[PDB]
Amino acid sequence: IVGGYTCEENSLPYQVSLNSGSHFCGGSLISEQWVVSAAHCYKTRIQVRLGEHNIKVLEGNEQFINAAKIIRHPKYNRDTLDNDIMLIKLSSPAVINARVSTISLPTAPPAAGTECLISGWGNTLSFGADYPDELKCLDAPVLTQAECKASYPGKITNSMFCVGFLEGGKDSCQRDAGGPVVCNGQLQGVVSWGHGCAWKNRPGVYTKVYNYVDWIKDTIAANS
Amino acid sequence: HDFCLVSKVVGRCRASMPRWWYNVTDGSCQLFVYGGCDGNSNNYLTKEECLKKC
Ligand SMILES: *[C@@H]1O[C@H](CO)[C@@H](O)[C@H](O)[C@H]1NC(C)=O
Ligand SMILES: [Ca+2]
Repeated sequence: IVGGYTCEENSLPYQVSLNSGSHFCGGSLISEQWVVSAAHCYKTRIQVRLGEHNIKVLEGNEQFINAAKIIRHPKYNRDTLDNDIMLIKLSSPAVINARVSTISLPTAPPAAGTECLISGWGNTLSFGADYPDELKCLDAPVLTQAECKASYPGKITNSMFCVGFLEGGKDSCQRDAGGPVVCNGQLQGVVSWGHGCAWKNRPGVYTKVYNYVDWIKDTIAANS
Repeated sequence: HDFCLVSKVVGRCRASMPRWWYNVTDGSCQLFVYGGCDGNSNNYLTKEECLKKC
């Protein structure tokens, strides 16, 4: 997250880190056994890390659980990034407490101007690299679809929306992919892609979670 | 050329996948953060792989 702030330590019990070799993507806990992330984060061997604020210090609330099933959207396209969403089923259920808890699936579509919270352990710099131990947060509004398409001509599919600022300086970045965009107490977005990070007229592009609520519910039910 | 004499590309995707690339100036393979999509062929899973090609 470029241009954000350090998140309060007890405030994002739904944020997860995906770890295989390194911390490589984020995600969101949506039920005791299931996490939502980006299809481009797919790997076969994933440890899901719950209850974290600082990815380098044990605070006492960590639960690190292997991924048993990893299910990319059945119409994911890696060349366009269409349908960039995935589900992970944990090998054991998470234990729900103050620091490990679920984020609600959306019950209405996201509208332009709605204020959201984007979070992750991604790069904090547009110049060079500084990957933070503590989780970062960005307050950002949903942009108009017209602004989104004008920023990325011919690249915005039905699965995608833009959240952030056309002025540069405030955006998600590398290592943030898969992580949450939360608006009105519900998961509306998954961090996906952008041209650079926090560059002028290149807002972040996010997967519109509201389009997949039935897929998520059906997938969970079929893999129970 | 495509494998060894083009500079590293992060790409548009926002994961952080550690990859290796050959830097002609340095004469070695070096780690970089790959975003997860697009990018170019100077992009190896290991140092060994990278040196063998380059
Ligand atoms: C290539 O290697 C040189 C010498 O080590 C270093 O100065 C330069 O920064 C490297 N290039 C890039 C793009 O990292
Ligand atoms: Ca920790």
